[PDB]
Amino acid sequence: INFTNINYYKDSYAASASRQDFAQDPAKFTRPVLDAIREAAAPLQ
Amino acid sequence: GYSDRVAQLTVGNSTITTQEAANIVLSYGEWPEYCPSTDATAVDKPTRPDVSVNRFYTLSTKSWKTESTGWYWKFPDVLNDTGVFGQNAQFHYLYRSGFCMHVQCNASKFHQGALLVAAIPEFVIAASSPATKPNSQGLYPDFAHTNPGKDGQEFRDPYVLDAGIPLSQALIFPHQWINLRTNNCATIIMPYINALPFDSALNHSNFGLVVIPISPLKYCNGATTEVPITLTIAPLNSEFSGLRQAIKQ
Amino acid sequence: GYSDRVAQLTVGNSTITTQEAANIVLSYGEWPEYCPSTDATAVDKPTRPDVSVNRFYTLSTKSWKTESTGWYWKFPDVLNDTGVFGQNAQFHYLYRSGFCMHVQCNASKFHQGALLVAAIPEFVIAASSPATKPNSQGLYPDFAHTNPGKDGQEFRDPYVLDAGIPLSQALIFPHQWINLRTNNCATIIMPYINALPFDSALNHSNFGLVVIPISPLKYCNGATTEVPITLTIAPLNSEFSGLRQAIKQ
Amino acid sequence: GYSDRVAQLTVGNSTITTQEAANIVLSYGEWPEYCPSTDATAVDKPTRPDVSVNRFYTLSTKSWKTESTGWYWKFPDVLNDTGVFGQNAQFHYLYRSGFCMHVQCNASKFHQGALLVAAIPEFVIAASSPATKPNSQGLYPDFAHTNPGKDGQEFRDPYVLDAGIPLSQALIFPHQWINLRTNNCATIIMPYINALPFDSALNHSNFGLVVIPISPLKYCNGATTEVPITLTIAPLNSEFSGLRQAIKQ
Amino acid sequence: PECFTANGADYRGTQNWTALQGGKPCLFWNETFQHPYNTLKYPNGEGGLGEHNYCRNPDGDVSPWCYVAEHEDGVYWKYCEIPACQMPGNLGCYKDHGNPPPLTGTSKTSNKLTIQTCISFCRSQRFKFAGMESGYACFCGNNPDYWKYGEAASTECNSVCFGDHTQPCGGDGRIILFDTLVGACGGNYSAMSSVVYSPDFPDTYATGRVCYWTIRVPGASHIHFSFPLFDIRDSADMVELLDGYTHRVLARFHGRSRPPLSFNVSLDFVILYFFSDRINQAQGFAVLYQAVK
Amino acid sequence: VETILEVNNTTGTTGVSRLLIPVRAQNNVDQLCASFQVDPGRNGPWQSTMVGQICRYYTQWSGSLKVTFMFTGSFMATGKMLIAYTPPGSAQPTTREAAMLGTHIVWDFGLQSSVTLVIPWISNTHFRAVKTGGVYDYYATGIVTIWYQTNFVVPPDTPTEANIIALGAAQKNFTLKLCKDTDEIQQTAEYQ
Amino acid sequence: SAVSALADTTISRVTAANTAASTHSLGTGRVPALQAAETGASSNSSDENLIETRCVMNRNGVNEASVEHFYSRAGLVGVVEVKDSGTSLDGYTVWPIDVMGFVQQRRKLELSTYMRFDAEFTFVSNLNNSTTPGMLLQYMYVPPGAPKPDSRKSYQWQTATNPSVFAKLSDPPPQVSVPFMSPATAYQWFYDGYPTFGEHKQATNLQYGQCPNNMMGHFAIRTVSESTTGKNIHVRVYMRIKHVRAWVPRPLRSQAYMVKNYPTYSQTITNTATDRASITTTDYEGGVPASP
Ligand SMILES: CCCCCCCCCCCCCCCCCC(=O)O
Ligand SMILES: CCCCCCCCCCCCCC(=O)O
Ligand SMILES: *[C@@H]1O[C@H](CO)[C@@H](O)[C@H](O)[C@H]1NC(C)=O
Ligand SMILES: *[C@@H]1O[C@H](CO)[C@@H](O)[C@H](O)[C@H]1NC(C)=O
Repeated sequence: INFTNINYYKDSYAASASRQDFAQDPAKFTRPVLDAIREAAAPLQ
Repeated sequence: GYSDRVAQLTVGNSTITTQEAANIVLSYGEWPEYCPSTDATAVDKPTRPDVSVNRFYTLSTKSWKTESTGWYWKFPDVLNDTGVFGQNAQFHYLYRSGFCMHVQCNASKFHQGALLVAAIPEFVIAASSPATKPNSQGLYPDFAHTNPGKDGQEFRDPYVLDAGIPLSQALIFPHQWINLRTNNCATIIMPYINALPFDSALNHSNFGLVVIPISPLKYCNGATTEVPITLTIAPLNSEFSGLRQAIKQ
Repeated sequence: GYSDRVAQLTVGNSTITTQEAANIVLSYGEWPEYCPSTDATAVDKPTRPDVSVNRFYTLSTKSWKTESTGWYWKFPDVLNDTGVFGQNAQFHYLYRSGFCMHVQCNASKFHQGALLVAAIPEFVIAASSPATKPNSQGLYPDFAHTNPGKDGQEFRDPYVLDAGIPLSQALIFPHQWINLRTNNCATIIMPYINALPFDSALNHSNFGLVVIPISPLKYCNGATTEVPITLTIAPLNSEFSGLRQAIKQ
Repeated sequence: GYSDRVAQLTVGNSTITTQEAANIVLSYGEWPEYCPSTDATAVDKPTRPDVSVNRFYTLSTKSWKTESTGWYWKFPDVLNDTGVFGQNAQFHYLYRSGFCMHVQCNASKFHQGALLVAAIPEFVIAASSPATKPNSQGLYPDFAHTNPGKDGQEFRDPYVLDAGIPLSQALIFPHQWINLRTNNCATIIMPYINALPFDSALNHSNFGLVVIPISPLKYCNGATTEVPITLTIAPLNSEFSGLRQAIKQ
Repeated sequence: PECFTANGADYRGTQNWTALQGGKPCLFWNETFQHPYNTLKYPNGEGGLGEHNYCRNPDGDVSPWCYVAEHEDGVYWKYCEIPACQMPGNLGCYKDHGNPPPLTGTSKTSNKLTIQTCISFCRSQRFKFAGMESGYACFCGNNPDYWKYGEAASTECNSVCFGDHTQPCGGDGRIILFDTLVGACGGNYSAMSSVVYSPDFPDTYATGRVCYWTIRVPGASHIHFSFPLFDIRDSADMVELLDGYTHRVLARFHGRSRPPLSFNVSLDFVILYFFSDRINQAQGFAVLYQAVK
Repeated sequence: VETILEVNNTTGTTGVSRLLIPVRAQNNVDQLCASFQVDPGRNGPWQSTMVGQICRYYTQWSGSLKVTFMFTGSFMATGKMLIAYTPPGSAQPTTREAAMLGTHIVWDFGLQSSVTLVIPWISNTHFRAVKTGGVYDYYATGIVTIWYQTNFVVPPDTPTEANIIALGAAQKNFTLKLCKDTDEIQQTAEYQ
Repeated sequence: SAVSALADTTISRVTAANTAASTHSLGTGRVPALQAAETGASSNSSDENLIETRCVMNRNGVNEASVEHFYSRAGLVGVVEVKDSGTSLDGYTVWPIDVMGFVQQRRKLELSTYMRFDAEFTFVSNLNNSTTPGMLLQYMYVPPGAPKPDSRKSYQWQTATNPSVFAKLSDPPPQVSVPFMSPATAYQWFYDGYPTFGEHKQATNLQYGQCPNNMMGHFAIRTVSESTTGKNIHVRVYMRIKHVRAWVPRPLRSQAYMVKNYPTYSQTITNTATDRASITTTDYEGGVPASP
């Protein structure tokens, strides 16, 4: 029985940390290329 | 499922042909876009001089030598006095634009070397100074180093990017290598990155454009000594608001 | 409808990458298989230590010279003292396995030469002797020539394969050329060939692995003189039966 | 609804026959199992050399005397230099296995005595020292006592198991008595117990194997004085991962 | 210099105090029968022990200690901060606070680290200083400012070396720094006074050492050769004081040839020779020369 | 994200030269090009990597690593390298014959200039402590050694010494745990 | 009702990537090992395609490496001494709000270029001897433009509009929630530009990198006193960054900082990696080899 993530103030920024939206999108840093290269393929053919 | 080595980049009346290209880095997977109505704050209608400013401007050619440290440009500053882009950048207070940075360095199959072409957002240039009082001039970089113009600026300490950050982690930025055995060009398409929808093209430089030789240019006697490095950049989706008298700096 | 020049051979924790490969010779069109119940005779349950023994063992590097005659290995003998394969080959009386022989010889586009990489089943090594009595030592090869170990043995008369058979017809065996202008590797996948389902890895050598320069290595002054030839082999479908005390020879 | 006195233990090519057996202790009611996918952490494919390593290794024979204190072995350490298990334990960084410990001590119906055969998980061996500084050598057991090898180690203080814990409560561990009037063997099947799915067979000893005479061996003049105690153990579900150069200790 | 060993197991120096200022007195050895080390279990000498409260190291610990009155929470002994017990090559115990390190150079973590394995590691790279830390870390450097974080008590560097638990190898944030000349297999000594040690001195000299130390004080008249430590108990392993220009033997020392208190020589150029057999290696020697102009 | 490993972290080597693994034409065979430990948080080549710096903000790490080696020689420079990952328990292999017994890749220089050597998650524990040294060598990851499988062969009038750039990163199964404070920059006074 | 929301409030475990079982591959054209790092893309090579892997149902929690968990930790952002003894009988101090004065918080923030976040500011105030006598303090936030106090009695402490916290030293640390206060969409730890137009030809060039979008005013602290108290109070400000949005990750700082508002490293550049003896020397002794 969990009783947390409760805001006691009318201002939304007084709430606790937003710790329920873990999203991992590494492609914008790891594969930031136009031509999607398959793993099994030689990249520069 | 592979990247074709041939590529043609047609923007405006400019066209760039490359036959040894690695790929095209789309910075952070985001194409340059015009400022949406939701993200805009300025009320004036922006000018979008599509083909007069969005085009490839070949700006600088730097001779790669064996002991060369590297060069860096600041994207708005490197075009602020060139073409119709510069005029719009001077006549308008506000500006936003992506770019298609295309670095060119061709060498024979008997040359070797590797450049690191990276586009660094908010490339704050550091000064290398001894322990001194905040009064000291050496603690802060002069304007020639913060805004090198179109000529660029030779790196003093490319190992720390002249920013106190290790060059080895500069690959966290949108980057591409020019490995002379592999490719002769590096293309980076960078969208407008800023905490603001528009910003002054004169005061604020959104991105740094570093070209650092990681593997030094080595060749044998008889090979062509002069191995140039050319920077051709093209604004993409350039907007300008706040028309007034043209301001240089 | 063609053979791709790039190839990756992943067996166990070993992986072999080649970018200039002719093809992969599947000896006699038969992949290595485990001994079926119909062809087996030994009743003990065989051990199949899949990934610990079936893996690429880089065993020998021979310097190809202009006057080099060639080298030959005996497949079980070349691995009998190496890795977990050697231990299983010593602890077990019976053994059967195919192999993936991968010979590597890279040279510049200014070098020339052609190796004949052939896998000869039951490569009985001959001795070259004058007309002598059967008492004579020269009539029969010493053990260093019959089982050269991992170092291999330099051919004395590659023209007759040190077997009395013409080298020109050695192409009847599963073979591949390393033509330096064409490829830098030769891969031969050989199934277990024997009149017996299993056999002693120590006494019997199932295959010979010949690497003979047919076209001699010629280059000009300034090219890299040392042009090595590396033998990487990988057992395939290795079984071992008859566990006992480890026997070396 | 009873335990039959006759038992045959067939593992690999080894078979153990006993005609006076109490029962077979299945340690904690858990048979040895291979590491499930849910509990595994290492990504390499483990080697499961079923019949070559999972087999009874008769390792040591200790002469039970009237004044004998007892003996202890460490299960991985006692097999780390024996058979194909030892080779896999040396060539592989990771190892997990249960075992079937079978202690054998037969004596005439005119002999008497009782052994306590217990398998102690994480049998940390203590040192018996006077009150001394932490610099003192006597405070910590030497390696011969922590890893006795295949020969085992004679207990110094079997009353406290050489661990500071009372021998009387050693029955909390999977145990069996060899009461000479009742049985001549003690079989304990121990699953792999560790806070880790795999572990180094060389560094970590998962279990101790104690054989302590609780009731001393007494007999009359004319009876066979030499009453041996033989330790035959068999790995069960042995896995090995992390292949590398063979490491002894 | 009162101690010439790494652990202080040579100290007979009349200090009955854990620290020269702000410490605890030492219990007499002829009165500490409640403890392992006393004059009853060690009748004749046997570690500098006797009828005194002086700090000693009979157990081969990392530093000279002494029994203190057990009152606090059972603490019945304490290391003695003897400032004169520093090895002649031991530059001191210094603090290590962070990433600008005391010795800027190469590092090495060894689970077999000793004082010499660290010195030998640094000497092989032409480093002047060797710094052991935390018992397993070895740091090298030519930094003349290894004291950039301040000195520390010698007792703060009393962590056992992972390869030899009788030697100090620093501690958490504490680095013990040695001059890499210690235990060298030879070397040139052009100085007024220096304590030349046996090869691999804090450890036992290796089997087969043939070492030559050049001691030439350019302008001295006599060289006072003293041996504060000669644990060279063997036969083949000998220490010879070869001459200079002539390279003639002047004094040969071995097991049953223990040296006098001062084998003075009139030559301003001496060659300290060392030999080591293939077996029977001992703790070594520690010579000390003093040039008189 | 792959970032440059500082494999040439040797005395005398300064600046960007510390990021290059020198490769040259060898006069002998089966020689060692370079070696480095694959402990991400250990003082060494992995400090220059983003993974090796974010690891230091955490106490325990887990998952496979990845070192992409890029050959930066001439197009005419050919060579084959054996890059071997030696799992824990073994020191750095003294011969290529000893190194090829571990996880290795035979890299052939060619049109594709880069090879990836995955350091597989070969560990007894689910996590390895980022701290190394002392008893924490229990969490040693291993050693990656680069060997000359064949020579570095070049035609005439071609550079005989090239550079390999190592690019270390983390695989998709990488995981960090127990956020802590890094020990990379120290401060003795408030920055004014 | 809304009891379903309170039920799903505990942090759920997101696990790492499972490893699939892989077999041997002997063929051509399939080269998952060969990459092209020039493309600027990290290698897409998987463990399954380079070695024979097993099936590892990975249950390691990746949830702690989130930007929220990495940043939602109160670190020291300011030490404000309320000097009221000796030569400085002020009893008040106006502190420029800057989070870049201390290395641990500064280096974590500079991992990102832009950060938009709310903060939980905590004030841990005490005397020099660590004691906390009941002494009324006033922590007034003075936003940019609000008049800064010039004494302990000045009118600005009336805080009719300024946020102010009155708390004794004996009270638990005052803790308040600060919103994202910035004219920009996000804070900017790196501003490659100048705040004003002009020539920027000064010998010092102090204005480079100074973005006023980050300058969020001052924290004015005073002892609520009528005269000198003779006691200096040390107020340690701790900022916990919550509701974090980070953009444009950057290399973590490698050189030691020298100043607060400028990247400025010494001429003695420290290598990112510690030096070793040789490129072929690793200090891992391992075990005794079975057969050398
Ligand atoms: C009653 C007391 C309330 C405290 C008010 C605190 C307000 C803090 C402002 C928010 C902090 C984040 C922005 C800091 C940016 C400055 C750093 C810089 O770029 O130099
Ligand atoms: C004061 C009452 C608050 C009730 C909050 C809801 C708690 C629901 C209990 C079940 C916990 C959620 C996870 C589960 O389904 O097991
Ligand atoms: C130490 O010994 C000396 C010997 O002369 C003595 O004078 C002194 O009182 C002793 N100090 C203590 C604390 O025992
Ligand atoms: C120990 O020796 C000292 C010095 O002679 C003496 O004063 C003391 O009484 C002795 N103590 C005992 C217990 O013998």
